[PDB]
Amino acid sequence: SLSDFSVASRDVNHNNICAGLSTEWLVMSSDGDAESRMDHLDYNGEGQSRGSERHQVYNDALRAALSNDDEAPFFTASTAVIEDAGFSLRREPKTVHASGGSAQLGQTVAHDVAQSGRKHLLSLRFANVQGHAIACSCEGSQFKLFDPNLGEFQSSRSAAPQLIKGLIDHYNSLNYDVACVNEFRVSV
Repeated sequence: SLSDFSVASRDVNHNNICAGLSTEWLVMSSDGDAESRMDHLDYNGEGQSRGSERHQVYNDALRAALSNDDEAPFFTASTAVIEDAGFSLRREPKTVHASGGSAQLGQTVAHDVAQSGRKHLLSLRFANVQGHAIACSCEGSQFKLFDPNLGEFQSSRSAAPQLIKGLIDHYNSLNYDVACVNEFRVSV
């Protein structure tokens, strides 16, 4: 179950600033513990304001991309927010389609993100054209995943496929069909 992987439950996305919050989490994903990280990103925390500021960087880049008729405006915006945070894209953004069961999707994504040292900003493309950003960082055998709507989750690299499948099923159960997942592999 998804709750089995939960280490710090916290819905910190009431203000719809997911990309910004996810990037802020990436910046300090190794600081303190899961609980303190969620306290940082919570509404009365500095992280909520910093995340909002980062989300504005995302929005600014998106607005410019759309105005310039960019071929991939969302890829451009996501790249802008992670670069603003001091990261650089390590690979071309990868798109994993939901073709097949959620286990397959979870497995493919896990193979890409659950590798020691890798960090990612991920975008969930809800069939209803709506997007949602989350982030993850793999520290040795420890895989950490943060979803602004839910909080922080952790698993061994071995169980990452189960954790990701759980997240996908969570959204599908709420009628937010995850058509695909875009991966933004980053490094400092």
